[PDB]
Amino acid sequence: NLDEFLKEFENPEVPREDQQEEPSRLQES
Amino acid sequence: DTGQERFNIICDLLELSPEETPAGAWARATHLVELAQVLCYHDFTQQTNCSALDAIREALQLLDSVRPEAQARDQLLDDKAQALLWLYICTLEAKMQEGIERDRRAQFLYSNIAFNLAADAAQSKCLDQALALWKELLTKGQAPAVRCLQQTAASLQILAALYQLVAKPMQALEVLLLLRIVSERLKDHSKAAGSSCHITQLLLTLGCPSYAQLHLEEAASSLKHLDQTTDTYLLLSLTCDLLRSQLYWTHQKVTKGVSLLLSVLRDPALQKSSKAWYLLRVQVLQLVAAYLSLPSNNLSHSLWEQLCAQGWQTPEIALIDSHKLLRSIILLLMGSDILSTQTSFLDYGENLVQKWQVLSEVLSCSEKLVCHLGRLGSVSEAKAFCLEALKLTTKLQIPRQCALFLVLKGELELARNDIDLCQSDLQQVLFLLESCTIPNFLSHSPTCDCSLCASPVLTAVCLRWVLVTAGVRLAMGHQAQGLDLLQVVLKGCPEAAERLTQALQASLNHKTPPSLVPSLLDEILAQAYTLLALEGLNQPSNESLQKVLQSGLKFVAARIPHLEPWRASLLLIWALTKLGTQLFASSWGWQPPSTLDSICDSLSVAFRGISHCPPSGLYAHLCRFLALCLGHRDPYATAFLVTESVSITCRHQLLTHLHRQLSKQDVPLARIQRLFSFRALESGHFPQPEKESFQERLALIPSGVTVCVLALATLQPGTVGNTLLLTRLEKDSPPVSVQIPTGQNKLHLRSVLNEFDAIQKAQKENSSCTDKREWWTGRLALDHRMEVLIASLEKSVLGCWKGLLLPSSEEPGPAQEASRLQELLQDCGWKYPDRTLLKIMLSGAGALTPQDIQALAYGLCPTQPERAQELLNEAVGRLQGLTVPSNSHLVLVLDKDLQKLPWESMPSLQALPVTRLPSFRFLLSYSIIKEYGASPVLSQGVDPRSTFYVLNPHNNLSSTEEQFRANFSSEAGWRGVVGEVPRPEQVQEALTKHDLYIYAGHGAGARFLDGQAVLRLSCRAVALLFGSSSAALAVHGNLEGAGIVLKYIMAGCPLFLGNLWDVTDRDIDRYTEALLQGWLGAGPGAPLLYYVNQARQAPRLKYLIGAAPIAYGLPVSLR
Ligand SMILES: [Zn+2]
Repeated sequence: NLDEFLKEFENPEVPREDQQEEPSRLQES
Repeated sequence: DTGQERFNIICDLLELSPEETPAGAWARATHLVELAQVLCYHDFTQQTNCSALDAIREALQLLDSVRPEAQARDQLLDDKAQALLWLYICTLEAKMQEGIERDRRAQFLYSNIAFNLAADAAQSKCLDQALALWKELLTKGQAPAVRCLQQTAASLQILAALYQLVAKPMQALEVLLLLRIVSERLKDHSKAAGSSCHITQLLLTLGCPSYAQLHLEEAASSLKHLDQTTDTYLLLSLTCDLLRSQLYWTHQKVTKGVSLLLSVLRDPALQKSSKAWYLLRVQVLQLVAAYLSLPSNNLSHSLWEQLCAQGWQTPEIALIDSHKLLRSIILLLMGSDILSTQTSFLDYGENLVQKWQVLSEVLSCSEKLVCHLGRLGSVSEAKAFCLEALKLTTKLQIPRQCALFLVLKGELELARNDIDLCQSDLQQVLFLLESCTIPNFLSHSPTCDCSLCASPVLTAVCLRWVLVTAGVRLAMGHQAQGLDLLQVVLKGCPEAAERLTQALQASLNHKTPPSLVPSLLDEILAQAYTLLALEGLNQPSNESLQKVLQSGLKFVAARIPHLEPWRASLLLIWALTKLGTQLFASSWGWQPPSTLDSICDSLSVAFRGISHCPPSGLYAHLCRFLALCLGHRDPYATAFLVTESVSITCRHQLLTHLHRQLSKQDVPLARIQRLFSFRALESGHFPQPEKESFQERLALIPSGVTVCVLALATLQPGTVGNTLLLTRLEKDSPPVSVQIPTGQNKLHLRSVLNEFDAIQKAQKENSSCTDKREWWTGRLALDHRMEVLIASLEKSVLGCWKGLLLPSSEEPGPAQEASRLQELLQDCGWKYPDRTLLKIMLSGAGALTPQDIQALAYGLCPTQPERAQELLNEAVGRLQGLTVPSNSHLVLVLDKDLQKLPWESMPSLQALPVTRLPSFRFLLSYSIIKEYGASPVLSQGVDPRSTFYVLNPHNNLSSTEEQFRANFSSEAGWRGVVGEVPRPEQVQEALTKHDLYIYAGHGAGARFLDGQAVLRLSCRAVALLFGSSSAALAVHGNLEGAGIVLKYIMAGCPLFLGNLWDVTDRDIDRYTEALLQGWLGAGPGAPLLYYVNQARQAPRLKYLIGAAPIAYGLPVSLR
């Protein structure tokens, strides 16, 4: 059903998904 | 430096002696071991033409070719012991250098077993033989005949440090005892005190405090025979007092112990710049956390404020404060290669021992941090620390520590509900365990000498492995096996404690057995008991599982406050057990159209037990269950409890972040600390710490804003419940809180939350369809289902309580009935006649519907069926089309599972401005920052010339760039990047310098800007992040949400617009274009929420890519 109407629809889209502290310097003794 | 000197002088003796005579070979062997000592930490090969291992091997061969004179036996013993010791040191240094080179090549976790695992049986024997020789030297009455006993003492120190690194504390105890013997025979009173303190420290870390006290005074006695002015005296006395404080913390003498700790901290000696003190600070910072883990009942209030005043708010901060100091000391001593793959050792005796000591302390601190952080709910941070520790252990090639840091990671992976990785980690360990000695370490005799069974560390590793294995069994659905594994853990822990007790007595040679058993394995038993009780909850048929509850209760209560969070878990289990109409309905004022008294007291006790440092899940379950058992009996208490059950890990992270902020030493910072502190309140009964602290916080809402909480009340810890709690908190408004049980209706609260996941899976499946006919059919079949769902929430779940969400009518019109419909409703059957439920609904009286009125009447009025409805219906009908509503922004708060349902499109909340904040303390900290001239966006507005965009970071989406190229470029005063992945400097600048951040791409850009960089800056720009699941807090198991939004809000982000589920290109592009033109064309002073509510109608599928954008924060606008 609506197969002939779905022909006029646009091509499918694509998804928006990838689908893939510093130690301080202590003062010397 | 002493390199070239010793090099040349040792060579002098190398050429100065012959070798044929028995004395000559001996002398050459000694000269060769001194040469190995230099070649082991200095590069002179080109000038020596020898390698450390070759030199030491020749020395060993010569030494085993020597026969003594029956009077120089001791000196040969010492020389052989030192030769073996330096063979081990040089082999370990070669291992470390080649591991550093390996990391240089590769820049994993498969080398955990790749360790040759064949030298670990000879390298350990080297140290074992060294210890045997040194013992044979120093366990006899006659004075040792060694030439130099100072070097023997130093070498024993290095042996103790190395044995602590390799995770063999038992033998380190013997090494330190021989050190004490050498110290007494050499009449050095400083080394005896130092040795005695390490013997105590090691003993308390294991868990036997009686012998620890014996050794502390043994140290205190030695403290008197030395001068009272030198740095040594100050440091040793301070250490003795700190150990006394820790002992009183262990011996239920907290009151005086805290005074000793305050004296220790206040003494300026623990500030002077010295490596010995830098180490001392670590011990005090650990002891501050042992006190900070205590409840508010085992102390006074004044001592608690005194301890918190200097710093260290939550225990987690103190331990991170320690791991930082430890890493800094490592950088000072052993360069930086051992920590990162991106300085000379300078061996002068003290440095050698301190190196191994600091490595061991780093590993132990990481272990404690992982355990505690994973307990609270911060699993990600625990995994980070675990990975760092695993890398460090892999570099050193020590199998036991890798095993502990592998079972910890497995436990965390189980917490995140990732069965495969957890199983792999548990299997990597069975390999290491097999090398060290289906699980084969089981079925061992209760008493044996197995390496996995004679070492406490390995026994703990095995027990934790079995515990996590039982957990992974239970998660997979294969029960029985998991329950048996947990029984094995519960049986094995006490016998392991018994073996450790016997071992300690064997090592220390005390007559009387330990008065107090070790408490190192108590946490394992408590966790096992928790798991058994939780499993018994879902299988009420069994009685053994039922009695377990009592056994765990006595186990946790018998040691207070050693195991408080486990006591709280078992108390919540006990209360939910006694729970199973609902007794809750008799505590609120409405129902859908004693035992409880004791339950509430037990929950109150548990609340006190964990309020200061609460685990997230446990607190949320408790707070809401206490709200269920209380209801309108004490409306303030119910509101407090409900608002204390959402976003707890968020608050932990914010307190830690605030400590970092203050460390990088202002008034707003201090008041925010007071707001988020889990203990900033006066002491007293239940109200003073709970209802009052609550009211103190509740008197702070900004006037004109409604704060609702939608917490899904649970039914059993772990699963989504079928009761929902709602609290409308407002200024000058008493808390109005009710229940909306959906488990008695047609669309249960789990049906909606499972249909959401079904639609998500359908979308993920359709995402890879080529046929336009098939793809478009799926999209148009999912949009209808999402449209059905958004109205289910309004039709079935909220029911007759959307008025409590819609701005309540503060007009003087509700008053006519706020007492009229009580004098008859109470007479017709009302149990708890509340008075606010009749004023929170009058707004939009015309919008009130007769079927809404029917439920509002039946619930408010039980018993007599005629008046029950008739009166409420005629009264509300008489009050129809009364007035018009004002403007009052709304900040709905939702729980971990109710955050993903679209609650914004609900056909009652469409016109009104609606956002979503993590909690309530956030809402008030917003006002604190808003009053101290901070968060400039909420002060002036969003400048329309201060926006930064990141479009198409990777060349994948041609349609996007094609649409938004000139529009995003021509915009006046904007800057951004298109095509190329922005550099880190640029993106940090955007969120910090500008005011708006439009992201068009994949995800939220967690590739070019992670939450870590965002937390390390302050956010001055509203985040409009338009990518799939850009504002979705992924519920990876029972854990709370996680995402970039929960780290923009902590940076001070005013608002945060991100999609909740995945989106395609064209529809989200239409949404973005609509919102931008609507908001940036409206003009000065234009609410963002209003134009979002308008841009929702731009996408073609107006419910699957139109209802996705949600907002996090406080209202934003232009100037
Ligand atoms: Zn065994």
